[PDB]
Amino acid sequence: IVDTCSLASPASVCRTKHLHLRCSVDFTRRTLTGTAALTVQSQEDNLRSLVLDTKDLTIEKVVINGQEVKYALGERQSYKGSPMEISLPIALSKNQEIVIEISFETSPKSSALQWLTPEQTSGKEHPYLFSQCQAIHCRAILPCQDTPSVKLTYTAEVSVPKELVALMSAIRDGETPDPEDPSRKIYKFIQKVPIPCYLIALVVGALESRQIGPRTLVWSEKEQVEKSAYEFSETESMLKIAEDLGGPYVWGQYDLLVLPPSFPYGGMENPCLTFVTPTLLAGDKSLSNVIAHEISHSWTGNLVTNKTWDHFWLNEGHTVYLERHICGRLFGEKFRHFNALGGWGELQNSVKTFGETHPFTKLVVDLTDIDPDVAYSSVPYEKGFALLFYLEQLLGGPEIFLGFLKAYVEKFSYKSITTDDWKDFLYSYFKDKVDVLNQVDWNAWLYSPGLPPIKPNYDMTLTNACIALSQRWITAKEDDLNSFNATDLKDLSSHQLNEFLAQTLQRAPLPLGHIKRMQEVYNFNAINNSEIRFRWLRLCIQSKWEDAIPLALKMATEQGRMKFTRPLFKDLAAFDKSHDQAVRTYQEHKASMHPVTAMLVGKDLKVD
Ligand SMILES: O=C(O)C1CCN(CCOc2ccc3[nH]ccc3c2)CC1
Ligand SMILES: [Yb+3]
Ligand SMILES: [Zn+2]
Repeated sequence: IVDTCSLASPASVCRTKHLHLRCSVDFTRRTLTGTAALTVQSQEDNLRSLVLDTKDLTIEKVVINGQEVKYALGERQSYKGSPMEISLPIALSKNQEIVIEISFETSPKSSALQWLTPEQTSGKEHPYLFSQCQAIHCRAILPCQDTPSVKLTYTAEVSVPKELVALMSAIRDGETPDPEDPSRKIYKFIQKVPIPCYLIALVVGALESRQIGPRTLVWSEKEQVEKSAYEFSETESMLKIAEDLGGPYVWGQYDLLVLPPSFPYGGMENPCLTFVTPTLLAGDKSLSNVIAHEISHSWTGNLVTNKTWDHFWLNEGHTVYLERHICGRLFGEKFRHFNALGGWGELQNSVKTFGETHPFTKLVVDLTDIDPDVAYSSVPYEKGFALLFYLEQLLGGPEIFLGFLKAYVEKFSYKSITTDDWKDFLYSYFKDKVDVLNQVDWNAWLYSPGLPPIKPNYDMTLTNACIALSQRWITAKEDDLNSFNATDLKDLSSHQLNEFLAQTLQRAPLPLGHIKRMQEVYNFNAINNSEIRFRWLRLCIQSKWEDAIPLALKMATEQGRMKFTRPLFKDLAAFDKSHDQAVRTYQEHKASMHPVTAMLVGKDLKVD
């Protein structure tokens, strides 16, 4: 089984066992410079060369056995970067290991990295750097077999200006002054658990920490520490539930890092150090499902890993399934059903947007010649979850299916697997229920586009009030608008308010007068909850409310979570009155945006 996103030698040829990274972070040049020493095991007899992924990397030299060796960089292959073939000085027998030390430098335009000026930070005095390797950006940091089919341990020494702090997806292993430069510090790191290289992460900035649990510190700039400690105070209780469901947490520490606003995702499950968007800081812990999600990846994703990106649903579907169980344990089974039903709504939205026959609406996708960043959507999350929730209901309930989940994590821990491996184990675990399993339309679920062939059963208790209010608004005529008022919202949680808006957004546009009334009576303009504000602004823009233009533009640009920034820009571009402003704002902000976000927004806008 071939990873069509990687140009490196496959796991069947050789396997990286370990990376020792020794580098220096240069904020003046916006480069990372150093050596990556790869311990590689031959899987073949008489192995004489091998190939590594690179992207925008400057290679100085490659050293084996203390001597320089021949290598060559192939022609760049778009988003895949350039393959690097290395000639081994002596042929290797099967299972023989050697160390290959590559001296390299990154480009300032590394798609893995965002370099922030002091003014793009909270403190305004120091610069800031962060990485994001998933799916295939590790190659834009260092030469590697950039495929999740290979797992390696790592150690790193990172030299940074002494007033700044380095963190990695690893256990902190001490700090010292840089022996070769008084103005610099070296931070050391150890990751003892084998990981796919997409989980390598690095932050450098003016970071402070606060403890919030027996194995959790929150890290951020000083201005955000207090708020973050409170927002994420459920972390330990969630880790406890996660361990009950998934087995031992094997990674030692579970720290959180709250990034600056340009961070492109809700979170990223970097082992030992989850990265999260500051757009989670609602002030009431209401967006903590994102933390439950990142915690869950400690089992589904980081222990059991997708062998190629075609099988990404394995990572995300199971993680959302565990995420919803954590939240269901904390807040009740009716709440789990409410979230599950909301997720089905998001799947409807994704399918409608792509088109019901689009290949990216397939559960298992074929990424040959497709940039994974372009293919990325809610489909693998929600169609994946829908499959598992359907299977749960078919096979006798949540207690039974959780038994399978834990056994699946156990079976495939430290490994990389395909959808077939998963299905084979499902059939093994439930061998006494194979007749029921054979009733599943596997070909439809796994390989067909569109909505799943069957929708699960959802408890409606919490959803009813949201649908009822949304329907009141949708069917209202002008002479009904007077009946609405602030008391409509009195018994709705923030989650229900969000769902009301999601329900209403699906029927957008509404009449402009309706939207004006909704602001008049509910004052959604005052809500800072990022999810609620996002849906409200989309509703306003799609319903042609000019007053909403500056609000939408401000939210699109003052944070950069792609979930929010991409649809806000797209809506603003689709609205005749804001179209020119949207394009102009993008052009102006482009240079200081995250490189992946810049790329996708440009594509969305048909710009450049
Ligand atoms: O799921 C999470 O925890 C979030 C969202 C997804 N994340 C980064 C997404 O990047 C990827 C990774 C893998 C992918 N396969 C296809 C598209 C694609 C995009 C990390 C944080
Ligand atoms: Yb009427
Ligand atoms: Zn995830």
